[PDB]
Parts: sequence; C-alpha cells; structure tokens
Amino acid sequence: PLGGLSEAADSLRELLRLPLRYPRALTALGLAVPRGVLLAGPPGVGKTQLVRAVAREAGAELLAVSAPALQGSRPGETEENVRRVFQRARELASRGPSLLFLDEMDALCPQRGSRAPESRVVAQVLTLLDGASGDREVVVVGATNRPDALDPALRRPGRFDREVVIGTPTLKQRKEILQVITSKMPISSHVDLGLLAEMTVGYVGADLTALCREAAMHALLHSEKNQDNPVIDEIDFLEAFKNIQPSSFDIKPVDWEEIGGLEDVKLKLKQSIEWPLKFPWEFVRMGLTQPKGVLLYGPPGCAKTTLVRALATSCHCSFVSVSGADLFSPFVGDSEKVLSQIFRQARASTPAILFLDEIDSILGARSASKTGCDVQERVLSVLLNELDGVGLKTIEEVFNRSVMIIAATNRPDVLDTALLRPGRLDKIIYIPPPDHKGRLSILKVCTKTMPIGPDVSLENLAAETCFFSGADLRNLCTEAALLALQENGLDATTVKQEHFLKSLKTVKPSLSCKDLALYENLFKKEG
Amino acid sequence: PLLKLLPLDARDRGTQRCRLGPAALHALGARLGSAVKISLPDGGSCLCTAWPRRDGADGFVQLDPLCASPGAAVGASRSRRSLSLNRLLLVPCPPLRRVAVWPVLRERAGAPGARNTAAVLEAAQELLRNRPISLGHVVVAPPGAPGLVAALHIVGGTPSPDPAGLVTPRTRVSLGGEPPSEA
Repeated sequence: PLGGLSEAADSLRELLRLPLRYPRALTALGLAVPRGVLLAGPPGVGKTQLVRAVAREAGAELLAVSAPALQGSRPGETEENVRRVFQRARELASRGPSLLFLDEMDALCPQRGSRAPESRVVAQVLTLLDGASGDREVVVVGATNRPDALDPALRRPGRFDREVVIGTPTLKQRKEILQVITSKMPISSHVDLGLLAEMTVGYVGADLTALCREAAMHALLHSEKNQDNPVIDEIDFLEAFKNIQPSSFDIKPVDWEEIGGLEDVKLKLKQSIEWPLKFPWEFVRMGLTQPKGVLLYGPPGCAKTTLVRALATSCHCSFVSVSGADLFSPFVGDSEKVLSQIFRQARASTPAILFLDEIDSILGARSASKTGCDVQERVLSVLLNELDGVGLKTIEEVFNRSVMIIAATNRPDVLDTALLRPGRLDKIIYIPPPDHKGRLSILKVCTKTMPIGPDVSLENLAAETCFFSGADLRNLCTEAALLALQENGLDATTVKQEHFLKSLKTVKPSLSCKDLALYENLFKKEG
Repeated sequence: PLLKLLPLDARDRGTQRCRLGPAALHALGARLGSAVKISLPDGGSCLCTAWPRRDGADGFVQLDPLCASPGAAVGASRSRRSLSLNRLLLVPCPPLRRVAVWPVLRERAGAPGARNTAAVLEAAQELLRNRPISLGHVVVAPPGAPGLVAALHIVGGTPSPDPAGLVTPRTRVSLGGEPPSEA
C-alpha cells in the first residue's frame, strides 16, 4: 500500500484532478493550465507505487513505461519510439479517465551544454508535448531522482514547471512504511518498529525495505529447523544496521518551563512576533506596524536555538529552521535554490514562521578572502531579493499572512549591513549572559530532574558561577552527577556539594567579560 | 495411457493443427481434421484440429494453441509435462450459421479512427475461414498475417457454440464489438 507518503500523494492528486476532473472548462474560459509534472526523489517502494495508487485514486491507465527501456542505438529510432509512445498517449486522450506516466526520464534527459543529439531529443519531446497541448485527458509525469539531473530547457513555464519532491522520511512515515512492508512478510511479534525507524536517520523507505530484506536473509541463513515460519528476531535487524549505510540524507517540541532568565527578551519576542498571529485584527485595529524581520544576539553558548524553538512552540504555527549544515551541501548554486524552496514552503503554509540559525554559518565572511567569496555574495543577493518579497498589502476582513523572519547569531561584523538596514530587518534584540539571578534560575530548572538530595544549595555555585554560560552550568552539573554516581557506585541515590566545585576548576568558562562587551558594542553600532 | 508434450516445429507452428500418434487416434476414433477439446494442465481449455503423426510413432502429442482459452495461451509451450488421454475430448462441430466478434486491432500506429470497417471486416472474415472455434476463446493471428486484425475474442454465436462450432464460408460475421467481462 502507501507508506508514509499519503501527504504528497494527496497534494498531487489535488493538483492533477484540477485539470483532469474538469477538462470541459479551460477552453470554455481559455484557461490552459499546466500540463506536466516532475516527481523528483529516490524511487522504488515510493514514487512509482504512488503514481500507481493515485491514477487508481482517479481511474487512469497506468502506462508505467520505464523511460530508459526505450533507448535506441541509431539516431532516428529513438525519437520515433518517442513518437510511438506519445501517440499511444494521444489515442488514449481520445478516451475517458486516463493518465500517461513514465519513470527515470533522467537517463533520457541530460542537461544543457552537452552535444548535438540531446538537442534533437529535447526538441522532439517538446514537440510531442506541445502537440499534446491540444490533447484531451492526458499529461506527462516525468519521474526522476533530482530535478537538476534533467535538461533545464524542459522545465520552462508552460512546460515541466509543477515540480514536486517525494517525501522526506519522517519518523511517523518511517513507522508507516515499515508496517506497510512487513504487511506481507512474517516478522517477530516483539518489534518496536519506531526504534529501528529512529535508528534509520537518512534511510529512505527503500533503504528500510532492503534492511528488512537482508535481515530476513540472515534469519533464514541462521534459523535451522523452522525455516518456514521465520520469527525474524530484531537481533538480526541490528546485524543489518551494521551492514548498511544511508544516503546523503526542529520537530523536537519544547516549552518555556525548560528555560529561564532574560525575561525581557521573552516578553519582547512574545510582543512583536507571536502576538501579531494571536491578535492580527487587534494589531491592525491598532495598525501600529508589522516588523517583518527580527535579529537576536548575545554570547555564543546560551542555547538560543532553544528559545527560538520555544517561540515556535507557543504558537502552533508551521515552523521551519535553516542551518548551515542543512545548507552547506557540496553543490555550488544549491544554497540559493534551497533557501528559495524554504521560503516557497513558507508562502505555501502561508501562516509560517521561518528562522535562520547561526547566519554567520549561513553567510560567512564578507571579504576576508578577497577572491574566493563569489557564491556567498550570490546567496547574499538572492536572499536580499527574496527578503523584500514579504511586502504585503491591505493598509488601513484582515487576512494578511506574512512570514516574520527571525535570525540570531553572535558575530556581528561577519554579516552584511544591507540586511540589518531598516529596509529589511528593523528589530535587533540583545541576549546578554545571565546575571546572578539568571544563573540561579537556570541551575534550578536544569536540575529539576537531576539526582538531588539534602545537602544542596545552589546559591553558592551561583556566587561562584560568574562569567559562565547556561551550557557551562548544564555540563557542570552533568559531570558532577557522574562523579557522584561513580563514587558510591551504581547503586546510589545520595548527593554532594563539592564535586561541582571540582568540576568548576576543571571546566574553565568564558571568563573574559570583555568579548561580550565587544559583541554588544559592535551590534549597538550596527543598528 | 500417458503422453509427452514435445515442442512444435515451425511448419505446424504456423497453422492450427495438432499432431498425434495413430494409437490415440484409434482411441477416440476421429477421422481427420476433426476438433479436439484439449484441457491444458494449467487451467483453461484449448481446441485444435486433428492430424496424424508423420511417422506412425506413438504416445507423443505436439499441439499448437491457436484457439486458446483467454490468457492461457503460452501455457501450452515450454514444458515437459505429461498429458493424459482423458484430458482430450472429441467435440461435435455444427455449421454455425452466423457469428459475432469483438476484435483488437494491430498497432498500425499512425492512423486510427473510423477504421474503414470494410477492411477489418474482410480481414476477419478471412482469418475465420473454415476454422472450428468454440465460444469464449481468443483466436490469435498467425505471425506476419496480412491485414489489420490480430484478435477475434469470440462472443456471439447463433446456434449456441458452447462445445465448439465450425465457421463456414457462408456465415455472416457481425463485427458486434462488445469487449466482454474485462477484469
């Protein structure tokens, strides 16, 4: 059946019933819609089975011809085979409910800059589709892995523009697909499928299929007598985990109780970000402003991402974050398209919240290396271009869904001033390291589940934890709990007061109290 | 008894007939060119024309599945399985006044539409000459056959051709055109 894919399945079934379910309206209003889609993603148990499922969801000829199964040796037989299959498609358009499909067109579609015959292939397939423009009830589903793997001159407007990626393997989808797979093969009755699922980050569905496959393989090769009713034990699944690697590739929920200190910044973020969403009509009856961009900064090491996620939690709004590791792929020209796609999903779930983490990593030095920083400034340009795209309308019923972008970092100069300019971002808030009281509160809240006892008094550590960080205190109490455990051994529930001090004199913090002043002064001069 | 099932050399492979040794021919006593309903051991009966073995041999049965059972065609080749004589039957053949068919067409890819029915009707009337067919059966066309037709799924039979029936040169062939029970 369908495994962890029904979301994109439903979305695409909508986008395709739109032309298919009502053909007697376009020319009725001169409204030729897009005709041709691109399913990009790791194929196998998903994409093609999905297109099957959806053509069924409507009723359509599953003409599932794998495109690389029609290659020709001499120029002329190839394009005529294309004529053949597209003629099948057209005489199908003479029929009722239907759909044309193919897969792995990438082999049949290199990119531009290549030799001559690719020109012939692409021009003649463009011919066939531009002829089918007049057909009745058929379209083309180019099924490939990565959209870039295709010819650009075929993704034009009025051409293969509706481009959708297969799903990304989320945990819920992981469990769904494991269940779907095992629905036809006997696995033991003691499987926490979600366990292996979370063990399989990056592993797409088909990878999981393969995992279970080789698992059962060594199950058979390991079971001896009852080789007919395999109780495929999860130990062999671990065995499989070993003998496998995944491909290339903040759902974690949080709460405000998990954080304390710097209540001013919390109240601020509550004021100028979430409250527009929770009181939009109130805002506009006030009509004060919608600050579209917000920037945050302090000393690096206060786990600011946690506060960002807490904000993302207290609103229920669709939240998406963007990191340099999520960004720094080995493809040049990919960062721009990535951030574009992210903002595209933003405007897709138009009430969205987007967040750029460590923009220093997202955008490095401006001109430190004065010759090899071209694509970074190109990302800068495309970013600036997409930024002022958030300019909405409806000045002084109140429907206006914008995406208030927030970012945060600690290296101010490394950024570009035009971003900070009040044309794009006009709110920059300071995240100073906690005071004595903030350290007290952070200790209390990070300790509220640690092994504690009778001799605890956090105020003394507070007096001694000046010029620390939150992560500093957290690592401190963790290693101290380690000491407490190993001292009295495993079987122990007691507590201490001093091994914390010892860990203190082991772990030395950002004691300077000067670099914070540097960042603060620089930011304050930067806005 | 029990009979082996050799493959089929080219000459026969063209036409419909099925060869057989004079032993079994004496058994069921059919003169020649008769009909023999054959039930494949893989589900789906078949119908063929009788013709004696070339060399008075014994116990072997080469056959060709022209008048097949739907989809069960290829199940006739590529085997070494036996075939018990009881799996064959002599079937009476009436002259079958009028018939009615639903044809596929050959993929003359490049010109479909309105299909000049005189053409397809002539070709079908050709491919059905003097053959015995039994209702509920495909009739493939031989390779490199002329014309356009490539299938004659058999539906309408006037004197109820349930066992089988012989289409004669003076039999109406109504190109009815009702694809039956497509599932």
